[PDB]
Amino acid sequence: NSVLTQSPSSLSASVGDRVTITCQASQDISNYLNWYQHKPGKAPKLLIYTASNLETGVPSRFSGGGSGTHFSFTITSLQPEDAATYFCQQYDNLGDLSFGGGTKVEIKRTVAAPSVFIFPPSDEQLKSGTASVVCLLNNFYPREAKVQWKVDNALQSGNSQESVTEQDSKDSTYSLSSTLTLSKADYEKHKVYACEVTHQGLSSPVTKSFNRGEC
Amino acid sequence: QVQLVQSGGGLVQPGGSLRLSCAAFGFNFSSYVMHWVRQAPGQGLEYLSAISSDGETTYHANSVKGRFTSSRDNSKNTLFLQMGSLRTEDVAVYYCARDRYYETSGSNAFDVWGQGTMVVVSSASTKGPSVFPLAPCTAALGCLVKDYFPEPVTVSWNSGALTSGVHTFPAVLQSSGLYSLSSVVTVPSTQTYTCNVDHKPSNTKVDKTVE
Amino acid sequence: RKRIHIGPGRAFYTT
Ligand SMILES: *[C@@H]1O[C@H](CO)[C@@H](O[C@@H]2O[C@H](CO)[C@@H](O[C@@H]3O[C@H](CO)[C@@H](O)[C@H](O)[C@@H]3O)[C@H](O)[C@H]2NC(C)=O)[C@H](O)[C@H]1NC(C)=O
Ligand SMILES: [Cl-]
Ligand SMILES: [Cl-]
Ligand SMILES: [Cl-]
Ligand SMILES: [Cl-]
Ligand SMILES: [Zn+2]
Ligand SMILES: [Zn+2]
Ligand SMILES: [Zn+2]
Ligand SMILES: [Zn+2]
Repeated sequence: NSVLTQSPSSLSASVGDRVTITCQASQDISNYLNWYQHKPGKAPKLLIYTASNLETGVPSRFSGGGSGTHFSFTITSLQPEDAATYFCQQYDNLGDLSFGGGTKVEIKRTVAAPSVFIFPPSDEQLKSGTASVVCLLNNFYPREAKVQWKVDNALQSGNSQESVTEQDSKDSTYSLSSTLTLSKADYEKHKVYACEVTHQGLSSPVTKSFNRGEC
Repeated sequence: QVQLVQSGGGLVQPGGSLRLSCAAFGFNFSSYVMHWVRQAPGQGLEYLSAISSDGETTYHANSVKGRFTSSRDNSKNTLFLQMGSLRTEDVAVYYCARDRYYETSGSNAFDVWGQGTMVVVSSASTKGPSVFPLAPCTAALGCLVKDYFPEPVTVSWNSGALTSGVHTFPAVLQSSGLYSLSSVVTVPSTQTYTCNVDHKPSNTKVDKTVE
Repeated sequence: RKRIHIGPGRAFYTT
């Protein structure tokens, strides 16, 4: 019966900047609130216990305060390493124990243009009936980018899927994959296969392409 | 160091049973209270259970009370979660955690967590992944992990020897109902590159050398 | 209206 409201849900700030997450409780919970860090695939990590106290091995960069219904968590002087999800936990008791919705923290970076790569479908895959063409956008910022598929200079609609990595711990960039999915009979019908990339870090659109059965 | 590794995740039929195990390394397991937490996709963490250090006293949240049972074997340094009569709402990454008590303030936190284990509830059948090489004509190469069910799929390069440059993408749910992801690496140019794919729900371990 | 302890401190639930 203790709901916790965490704000903001998203957050983007530069390195060296100070930033503060807020958590609010529906009941007086004294100081029994803890703050956790979570990076994708990794184990969650305890930073601050009981409102204000640092756990050992946690840098001074992290900070906490408040009591009762209102609580705050501050990261002073943000680092590329801090690209994570931060969530709070109310621990007044095991019966009421609950968690905040979390805050996704992005590190704001200077605009970086992607390296573009294209991959033909393997011989192994073609022999099974399907053909997948993969486009890769390497280490770029920000997340927003436009990728389109052209087969003999014809736009492809609804037959591809994109995927984005989480933010990089070191250079704060993203990487994206686009995948055009064709049947073998459709794939062998046309010759030229192209991936055209648009991004705010590119003054000109980038096209990576190949001819069918030439490399 | 102080560590928790989780096992037993996979695919279960609606109403079926599954046992989760949480192994403790680097610390004195028997001294600590242990917890179970879970997180549904697109949702917040949800607290499930507590178990005493001697292991004879448990708490279970209302959402799982007469359904899941926490137990522990201290001589094996293992925490258990017996799950029965499962629903769609039980689809989550499951986390075990170590309790800490701070005497100076009379308070508690979860100071050590596991990396999590995923449980999928569905009446669909298990399917192993097909792994395909991704080759070019700074250079980039990779693996296409296509048509598996359910999640997750873990990918490494050269048995862990190659990490910098690697980008393993989140899976996409295809219109077929099966999952698919790619793993790539960017290496400028005897020295081969082998991706290692692990899909535990189907006990499938595929290695693929790219050339 | 009793507190049942799993462990030390806040590791309890009320019944
Ligand atoms: C890690 O911690 C566990 C549990 O806290 C340790 O086991 C406990 O060890 C203490 C101190 O050695 C035991 O107390 C002793 O009891 C015996 C009689 O059994 C008595 O002769 C001694 O004078 C002493 O008071 C305690 O009984 C024992 N608890 C349990 C669970 O049996 C353990 O030593 C630690 N593990 C290791 C090997 O690091
Ligand atoms: Cl007890
Ligand atoms: Cl259901
Ligand atoms: Cl239901
Ligand atoms: Cl890179
Ligand atoms: Zn307030
Ligand atoms: Zn006891
Ligand atoms: Zn349901
Ligand atoms: Zn890269």
